[PDB]
Amino acid sequence: MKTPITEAIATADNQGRFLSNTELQAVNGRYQRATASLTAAKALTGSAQRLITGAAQAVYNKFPYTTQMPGPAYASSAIGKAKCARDIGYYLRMVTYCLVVGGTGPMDEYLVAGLEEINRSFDLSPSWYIEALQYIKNSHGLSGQVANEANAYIDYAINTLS
Amino acid sequence: MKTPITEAIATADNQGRFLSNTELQAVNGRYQRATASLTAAKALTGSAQRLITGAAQAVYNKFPYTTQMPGPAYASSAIGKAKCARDIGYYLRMVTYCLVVGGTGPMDEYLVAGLEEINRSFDLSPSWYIEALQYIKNSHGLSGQVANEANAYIDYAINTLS
Amino acid sequence: MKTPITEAIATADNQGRFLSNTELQAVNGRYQRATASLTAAKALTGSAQRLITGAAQAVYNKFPYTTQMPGPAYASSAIGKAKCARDIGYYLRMVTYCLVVGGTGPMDEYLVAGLEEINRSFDLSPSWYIEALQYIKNSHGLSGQVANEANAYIDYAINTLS
Amino acid sequence: MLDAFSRVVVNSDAKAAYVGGSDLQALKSFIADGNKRLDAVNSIVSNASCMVSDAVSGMICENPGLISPGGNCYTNRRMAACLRDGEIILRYVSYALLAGDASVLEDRCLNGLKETYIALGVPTNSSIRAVSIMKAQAVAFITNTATERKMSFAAGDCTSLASEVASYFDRVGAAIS
Amino acid sequence: MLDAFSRVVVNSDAKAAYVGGSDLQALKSFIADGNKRLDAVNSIVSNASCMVSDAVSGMICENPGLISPGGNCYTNRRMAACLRDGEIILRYVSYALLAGDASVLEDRCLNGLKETYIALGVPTNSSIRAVSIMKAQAVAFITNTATERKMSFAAGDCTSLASEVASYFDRVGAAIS
Amino acid sequence: MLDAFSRVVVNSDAKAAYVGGSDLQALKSFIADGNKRLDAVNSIVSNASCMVSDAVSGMICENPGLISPGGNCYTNRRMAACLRDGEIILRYVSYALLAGDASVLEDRCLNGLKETYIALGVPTNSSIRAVSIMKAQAVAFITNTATERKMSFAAGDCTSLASEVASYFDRVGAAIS
Amino acid sequence: QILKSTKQPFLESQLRFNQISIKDFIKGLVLSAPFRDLNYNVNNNYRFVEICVQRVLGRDIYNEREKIAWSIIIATQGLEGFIDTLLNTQEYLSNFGDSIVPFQRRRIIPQRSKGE
Amino acid sequence: GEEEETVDKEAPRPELYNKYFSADRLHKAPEILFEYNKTKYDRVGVRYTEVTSKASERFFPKSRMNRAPVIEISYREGAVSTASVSLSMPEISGPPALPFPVPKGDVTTTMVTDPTTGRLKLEFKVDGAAVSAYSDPRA
Amino acid sequence: MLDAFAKVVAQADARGEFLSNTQIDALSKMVKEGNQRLDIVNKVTSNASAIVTNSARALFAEQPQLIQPGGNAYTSRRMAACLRDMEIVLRYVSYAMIAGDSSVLDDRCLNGLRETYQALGTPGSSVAVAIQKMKDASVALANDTTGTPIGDCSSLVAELAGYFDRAAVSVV
Ligand SMILES: C=CC1=C(C)[C@@H](Cc2[nH]c(/C=C3N=C(/C=C4\NC(=O)[C@H](C)[C@H]4CC)C(C)=C\3CCC(=O)O)c(CCC(=O)O)c2C)NC1=O
Ligand SMILES: C=CC1=C(C)[C@@H](Cc2[nH]c(/C=C3N=C(/C=C4\NC(=O)[C@H](C)[C@H]4CC)C(C)=C\3CCC(=O)O)c(CCC(=O)O)c2C)NC1=O
Ligand SMILES: C=CC1=C(C)[C@@H](Cc2[nH]c(/C=C3N=C(/C=C4\NC(=O)[C@H](C)[C@H]4CC)C(C)=C\3CCC(=O)O)c(CCC(=O)O)c2C)NC1=O
Ligand SMILES: C=CC1=C(C)[C@@H](Cc2[nH]c(/C=C3N=C(/C=C4\NC(=O)[C@H](C)[C@H]4CC)C(C)=C\3CCC(=O)O)c(CCC(=O)O)c2C)NC1=O
Ligand SMILES: C=CC1=C(C)[C@@H](Cc2[nH]c(/C=C3N=C(/C=C4\NC(=O)[C@H](C)[C@H]4CC)C(C)=C\3CCC(=O)O)c(CCC(=O)O)c2C)NC1=O
Ligand SMILES: C=CC1=C(C)[C@@H](Cc2[nH]c(/C=C3N=C(/C=C4\NC(=O)[C@H](C)[C@H]4CC)C(C)=C\3CCC(=O)O)c(CCC(=O)O)c2C)NC1=O
Ligand SMILES: C=CC1=C(C)[C@@H](Cc2[nH]c(/C=C3N=C(/C=C4\NC(=O)[C@H](C)[C@H]4CC)C(C)=C\3CCC(=O)O)c(CCC(=O)O)c2C)NC1=O
Ligand SMILES: C=CC1=C(C)[C@@H](Cc2[nH]c(/C=C3N=C(/C=C4\NC(=O)[C@H](C)[C@H]4CC)C(C)=C\3CCC(=O)O)c(CCC(=O)O)c2C)NC1=O
Ligand SMILES: C=CC1=C(C)[C@@H](Cc2[nH]c(/C=C3N=C(/C=C4\NC(=O)[C@H](C)[C@H]4CC)C(C)=C\3CCC(=O)O)c(CCC(=O)O)c2C)NC1=O
Ligand SMILES: C=CC1=C(C)[C@@H](Cc2[nH]c(/C=C3N=C(/C=C4\NC(=O)[C@H](C)[C@H]4CC)C(C)=C\3CCC(=O)O)c(CCC(=O)O)c2C)NC1=O
Ligand SMILES: CCC1=C(C)/C(=C/C2=NC(=C\c3[nH]c(/C=C4\NC(=O)[C@H](C)[C@H]4CC)c(C)c3CCC(=O)O)/C(CCC(=O)O)=C2C)NC1=O
Ligand SMILES: CCC1=C(C)/C(=C/C2=NC(=C\c3[nH]c(/C=C4\NC(=O)[C@H](C)[C@H]4CC)c(C)c3CCC(=O)O)/C(CCC(=O)O)=C2C)NC1=O
Ligand SMILES: CCC1=C(C)/C(=C/C2=NC(=C\c3[nH]c(/C=C4\NC(=O)[C@H](C)[C@H]4CC)c(C)c3CCC(=O)O)/C(CCC(=O)O)=C2C)NC1=O
Ligand SMILES: CCC1=C(C)/C(=C/C2=NC(=C\c3[nH]c(/C=C4\NC(=O)[C@H](C)[C@H]4CC)c(C)c3CCC(=O)O)/C(CCC(=O)O)=C2C)NC1=O
Repeated sequence: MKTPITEAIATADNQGRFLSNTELQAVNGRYQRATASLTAAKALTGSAQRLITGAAQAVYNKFPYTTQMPGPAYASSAIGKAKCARDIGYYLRMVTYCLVVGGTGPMDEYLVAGLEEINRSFDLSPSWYIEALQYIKNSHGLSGQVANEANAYIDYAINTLS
Repeated sequence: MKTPITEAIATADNQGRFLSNTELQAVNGRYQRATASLTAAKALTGSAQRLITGAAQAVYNKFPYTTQMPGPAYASSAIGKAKCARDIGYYLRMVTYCLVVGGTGPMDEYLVAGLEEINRSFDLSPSWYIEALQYIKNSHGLSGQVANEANAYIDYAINTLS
Repeated sequence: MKTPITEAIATADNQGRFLSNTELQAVNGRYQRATASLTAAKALTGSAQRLITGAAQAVYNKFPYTTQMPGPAYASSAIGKAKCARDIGYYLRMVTYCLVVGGTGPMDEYLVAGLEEINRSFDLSPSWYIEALQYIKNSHGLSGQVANEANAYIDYAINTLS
Repeated sequence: MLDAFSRVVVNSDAKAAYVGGSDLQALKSFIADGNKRLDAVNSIVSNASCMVSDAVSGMICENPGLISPGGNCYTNRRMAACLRDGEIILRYVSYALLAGDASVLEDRCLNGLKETYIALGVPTNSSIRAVSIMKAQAVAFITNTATERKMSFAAGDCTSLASEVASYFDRVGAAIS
Repeated sequence: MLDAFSRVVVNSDAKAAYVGGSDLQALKSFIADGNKRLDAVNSIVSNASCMVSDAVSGMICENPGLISPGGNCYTNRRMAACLRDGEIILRYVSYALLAGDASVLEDRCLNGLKETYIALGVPTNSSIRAVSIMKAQAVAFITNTATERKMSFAAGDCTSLASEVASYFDRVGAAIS
Repeated sequence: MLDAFSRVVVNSDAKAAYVGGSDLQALKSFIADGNKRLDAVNSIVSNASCMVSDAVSGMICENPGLISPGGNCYTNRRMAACLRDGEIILRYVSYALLAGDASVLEDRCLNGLKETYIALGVPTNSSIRAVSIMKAQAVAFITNTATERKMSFAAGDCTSLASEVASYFDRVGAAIS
Repeated sequence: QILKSTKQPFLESQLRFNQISIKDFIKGLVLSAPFRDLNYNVNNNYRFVEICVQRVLGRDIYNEREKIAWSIIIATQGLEGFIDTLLNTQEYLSNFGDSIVPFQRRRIIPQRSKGE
Repeated sequence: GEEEETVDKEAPRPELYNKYFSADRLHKAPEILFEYNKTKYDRVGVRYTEVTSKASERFFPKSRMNRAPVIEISYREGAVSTASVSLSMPEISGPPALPFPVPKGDVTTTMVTDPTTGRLKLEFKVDGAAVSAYSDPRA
Repeated sequence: MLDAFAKVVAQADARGEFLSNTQIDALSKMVKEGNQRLDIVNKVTSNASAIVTNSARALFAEQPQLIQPGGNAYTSRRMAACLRDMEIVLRYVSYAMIAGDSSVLDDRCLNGLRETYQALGTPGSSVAVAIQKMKDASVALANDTTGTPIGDCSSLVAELAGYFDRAAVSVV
């Protein structure tokens, strides 16, 4: 995963050099912004079941065909609505994994790479998940730079789908 | 010349990427070691005049043969000493240049790149040159973290010749 | 552009080979099915305005939200419906180009390469075009081996959207 | 428009100011021998950096105990602080030359400097030797009788202004005695 | 945000915090004559370094036994502590000018101030003499009636805020009376 | 050749619109600031003999290997040409700023001088050290902070304009690069 | 790994403008950031040499000492110093050159049908 | 040896001030900041930092510390219509530092000029500086 | 690459001397605005696919001759390569926002960009009018008062315009 630590290590064995002070400052700036990051990952984990079931309902209010179309790709079954709710469980879990390590490493490894090939093979529209993520982005209730860190990894998940 | 800003850019470009929050934190730590490195190379120019030949006399009183040997590659006569107000002033110049950029930039390409070819084919052995800036690392007159950041790129230049 | 003729040239050019009896049956078998494929291209050309507008309405009957939802990616306006009829006319034109050359050359070059960059950017769903092409597949009204050639290059386009 | 000059020197911060062509005629008319005086401040501050580098090294050249370990020109911040104390008095004596008085020299620079130097351990008779070179160096630049440099000037004498800085440099030496 | 002014102080912690342009007029509508009052602080804190130096040296040059060996303004650690001591009572009276009440000045600075000075042997008759020069400076700077530095202001009267700071300096002198 | 007034026309041509009030707001403020630019370029062309004096006698003291017998400015035709090669390239940027567009600089000289110069044998790093010695020579003159000659302008701040002649001369040096 | 995220759309355009060669295009793919985190972080230096000789040179490894003899190039001067000393070998130039995408040379015996 | 005085603390300080002034709340005062420039972005701010002082500031306080009025004069010969005087007092630093004692080796060191610091390498008057006088091929 | 600190190193290395004291207090002014630089690059790259597709959509509206058949941006290969180059300028402008100078934008992206376009035949006047949509969609994006506290950042938004007009005059 690409953290700010593991990219400072990565430029060192690029050249095969030792760890100088052109990489200690990269880890130093990570430790500054990790105190406004783990206060964000704590609050998203604590209100996770409020955010997930509120974001499934924001998709179903905007796209009411998905609750009533027959077929396997839609959440009109009992098992269609469970697969929808664990998908927004997966999109919130990779945001709090990315806030902990301080970079887009876990959602590059687990969400982003290979996403187009499974949304095309299983007929999942990528505008569903932007509406599930736009509900989270202005109703987590955070305030300040703790809000400014959650609105950079939710917005990174949107720009992959957008 | 590898500024810590410029490898946040160059390790956002070889992957073909916008500047994410990973590389935004590494330039924040460059803005955190900014003021504690900028008092170093400012005031090292303010005490630069003693440090050139006050370190040169810390070589000839270590090595009496360097004034006594018959050869072109020493400071024996009056023409070798005029190179010795130049060839160790280049070591004093680039240690100020590294504290401007907050990394090991300018001496990585101007000084250390292709240096054993200059050393072996002039017989300019660095047993003088390590002790040429070993007077600088303890008689600079600096305290605090301004001392440790000014001493950070001096002993990178020590270990590249040692 | 891969044709049967510009593929057997390429395997002849790989081996430095004059066009043997191996490559003179790959180009002969194109001539024994250029009869049936050029009547299918002539029939789909004449019934274009029946098949384009009929498939544009069969999309809107299956997916009624596309005529209702606001915003520029949908068929809820006059110019939104005109760009949807342009798109099925772009799709049906490349089916007839493949029946001329005898293979999937012109829809590889002009249609398929770079298509997923558009459908993610402009928020267009790939299942809007399966329903448009599954209309054209079983409403062109052809029969026999004339239908076998038109039904080969229609579901090549379904498999590059799926 | 010396009130515009005095408001620059009273605000106790860094602030740039400059004079156009109309107010320079108000400067040349209010201050007597302004064609002479503005030459005399320009002959010093063109070579003010060599004047502070020669004189305190001439103070080293006669008193070599200051660069001893334990001396007051050791520990190169403190050596540069003697160079920083070299350069303030040259800018202050040039404005004392320009205003025609020492009333800006006494309050902003000379008030309590003797008590400052005996509280900081500064050898004040060594600085008397350093400032007596400055009285010789300013006279040879005002009269243009420097041995190594000669600047172009208009013809005539400047011996009133050459004697006026000797009145101003003796006020510094009386203040630190 | 007046509480968030106080929340710089009351959490005992070194931060930096500001008030923007839209957030200014909420305080400016609330605090009466806030265009006068923000001028009243800015007349003081632009000369906050010069206000302590004329205050302490007038205490020295009127009471000359304080700089004696044995006096309480000898031994330059003790001199620098007294210059530090005049700064903290200047910033606390400047923050009392901003907040409009002395109730943050009374507990943070003046509480326990009386017997902590005879704990160290501070001559408090000189300290009341020291703060009275700052009482004369702050009525000169706010009314723009300083004898050497005038500043540019909007035209008007400021005699209420001249009397308020002169009330607030008297709470300092009564705390060490 | 393009004009800035012509620049909004081809902006409005492939767009196939008319001229609206929206992009018109840049050009009407360009009219009233036209005299300020007209107060700039008259002093660029009237001190041009000094700017081609210090173009070539300044770059030759920091690499004197061209006046050496065998160098690339040794003979008195190449001595004459280097005086001549620099006085055309500041004549072209005096044309380029009145239009505002750099394309008149590009099509006339900056398309292909680099391909000639390695067949004419001259080094490009010597050229950009002689390009940039006219760069700071230019930007003193537009602001009136030049030392030995101070000229007549009005009072203001043309640092938006002073970046523009610095926005030309790097692309002068990058063309040879 | 020919996914949408693992494509190199700026390296693809410089091939089509004939700015870089095939030999500079293979060098951009080993130094690509998908090739690091998927094929270089999950094996050691003695297995990664078995990848960069099977795929780049198109031959098998000779014996196990060649994996020992090559793996110090990656640990001293890096992966970017490892590919250009592998693309300047005579085995790369004498049958691929500056214009051929490499391939597995002589996988099968011509009378047979099984091979390697 | 440049700062061999990094901690030295001979203040007596018996602990009889702790019941009236705490250790964390010691010599700390609210400093008020002003970005007052008659502009839309004019901010007022307060911050609460440690207060330090030095013993020199009876007569040379921190605003007037090392601020001396410099004079820059542009004057060509007979060019009084474009000649000008300027006046400012910045935080003025001195020249670069004095060198080694030096016996007579190569050349002490120097520095001069406006753009950059230059610096050469003159032994005692003569300024050798890389001409390579040892030029002896062996034919 | 070079940033602003790498300027005066190489602007004094050929000059020879050390860093003079009158320059670096302007450079320690730049670290006061270091926190108002990094929000602002975070304002651009969070919306980095909503400035591209909202301005290519407003490009083909006013110029229908590019998406018409036989146009330059007609096919799906050449539509994807039109949205590719519209995002490439959005990277290298925001690279020049974080650094302090132009010299990575016009050395890696603008050095021959119009002469790339004269060889391919794309209308080089029309890429400038898509960039000037992206200039107005980003300068007006970087003046919001949500997410940051308020204060005058009027000095730093002229630098964001000044590289967007540098790509507007590079391509014609
Ligand atoms: C704007 C800036 C400004 C200045 C710098 C001065 C410069 C200055 N001084 C004089 C004119 C003069 N300048 C001098 C001064 C000197 N002559 C010497 O031999 C001494 C070395 C030196 C004194 C230090 C004298 C003696 C005269 C003639 C008498 C006089 O006009 O005062 C002239 C006129 C020259 C002429 O008649 O052609 C000028 C331009 N005046 C200014 O307005
Ligand atoms: C090692 C021991 C050592 C010294 C004792 C002094 C030597 C020295 N030089 C000058 C004297 C001077 N020094 C200068 C200064 C300068 N001249 C110039 O042309 C430059 C612009 C500038 C820096 C070199 C001037 C102008 C004089 C007066 C004229 C002269 O005697 O040269 C004086 C004062 C006159 C006197 O009383 O003798 C002394 C003591 N310098 C030393 O290094
Ligand atoms: C040696 C003995 C010695 C003294 C007797 C005092 C001198 C002194 N000055 C002031 C008085 C003052 N002091 C200042 C302060 C300043 N004025 C400025 O222009 C600067 C900005 C700032 C630092 C100098 C101001 C503004 C006044 C009030 C104006 C005035 O009456 O002088 C006062 C109080 C008024 C009074 O006289 O009652 C005294 C006692 N200082 C000494 O050192
Ligand atoms: C951001 C920081 C900030 C400030 C520093 C103040 C500054 C300030 N004060 C006033 C305006 C004023 N300021 C004063 C104050 C004074 N006038 C005097 O004659 C005395 C010398 C001095 C007393 C201390 C007075 C009397 C007015 C006019 C009445 C008023 O508006 O309060 C005005 C409006 C001026 C105008 O537009 O006409 C401003 C901007 N306001 C701010 O928002
Ligand atoms: C190497 C040998 C050598 C020279 C030939 C001179 C030439 C010279 N002049 C200037 C520097 C300058 N040169 C000029 C030009 C002029 N000033 C005027 O007012 C006149 C009208 C005009 C014709 C002489 C200007 C305006 C400056 C900037 C300094 C200033 O005046 O502010 C510079 C510094 C520019 C740089 O390198 O970055 C140099 C090298 N000085 C030298 O060291
Ligand atoms: C648009 C403007 C413009 C020009 C620059 C010239 C371009 C140009 N320059 C030179 C020619 C030259 N130009 C230079 C000048 C220089 N070489 C150096 O080493 C220095 C870096 C630099 C001085 C600053 C020299 C020295 C010659 C050589 C003349 C010769 O070879 O005889 C020639 C050859 C002339 C001939 O063969 O007759 C031409 C066409 N023409 C133009 O219309
Ligand atoms: C016949 C020849 C001819 C000219 C020389 C110009 C003359 C000229 N200059 C300006 C006017 C001006 N010129 C400047 C320019 C500057 N001021 C500075 O402080 C900088 C040093 C410099 C460049 C940045 C400024 C600031 C103004 C005033 C603003 C304005 O009205 O334009 C004006 C308008 C006001 C006036 O009438 O004076 C005119 C006509 N036009 C002409 O037709
Ligand atoms: C929170 C608010 C706050 C303050 C108000 C000051 C109060 C204060 N002052 C001093 C300490 C001191 N204060 C003075 C000041 C003076 N003595 C004189 O003779 C003059 C009259 C006057 C200066 C003008 C001196 C000289 C000392 C040091 C005494 C010593 O160390 O011997 C101490 C030291 C004891 C300790 O640290 O516990 C404290 C708390 N400091 C604070 O933290
Ligand atoms: C506005 C008034 C004003 C001045 C007059 C100068 C003077 C000055 N110099 C120093 C400070 C100093 N001044 C010197 C200077 C010297 N010591 C020597 O042995 C030489 C004789 C002489 C140089 C030629 C030294 C060595 C220090 C260092 C002491 C220190 O840093 O603590 C200090 C600080 C002392 C303190 O903190 O209290 C001041 C105010 N600066 C000013 O702001
Ligand atoms: C890793 C990413 C990263 C960032 C992007 C910045 C984000 C950031 N900005 C501010 C803080 C601020 N940020 C702004 C900025 C703005 N206000 C505006 O009107 C403009 C739209 C915008 C500039 C682009 C202002 C005005 C402040 C408060 C003033 C100040 O910084 O002191 C703060 C609080 C700390 C501080 O005050 O400096 C932080 C963390 N820092 C980071 O670590
Ligand atoms: C952690 C990274 C990760 C992602 C992103 C992921 C997506 C993912 N979503 C899937 C299915 C699905 N996703 C949905 C979701 C929805 N349908 C709706 O109607 C709603 C509008 C919407 C969201 C609420 C449905 C109904 C299926 C089942 C479709 C099928 O099986 O054909 C499947 C098929 C297998 C399955 O889970 O049954 C994958 C692989 N899997 C992953 O491991
Ligand atoms: C990239 C920066 C840089 C490096 C690393 C460098 C090394 C270097 N040192 C040199 C010479 C020299 N350097 C010295 C200095 C010394 N020799 C001693 O024995 C003394 C102990 C010591 C004095 C402190 C001397 C005496 C020569 C002359 C040798 C000769 O020319 O024969 C030379 C020959 C050219 C010259 O005369 O300068 C080079 C290239 N030069 C550079 O520009
Ligand atoms: C020949 C290969 C080729 C393809 C496939 C192609 C697709 C293509 N379809 C587009 C738009 C569009 N396509 C649609 C089509 C639809 N939306 C609906 O609601 C309907 C369900 C559906 C029609 C079946 C709409 C509404 C737009 C406009 C999107 C916008 O303006 O933002 C656009 C954006 C430009 C435009 O036409 O205005 C492209 C490039 N272009 C090509 O060159
Ligand atoms: C490293 C950064 C980088 C730059 C600067 C770059 C420019 C660049 N643009 C290109 C093509 C192109 N660029 C465009 C774009 C446009 N034409 C129009 O008419 C519109 C106005 C505009 C889109 C909005 C088009 C249509 C092509 C042709 C694609 C092809 O012929 O395959 C090509 C030919 C290769 C290709 O992409 O197909 C290059 C090299 N490529 C890069 O990789």
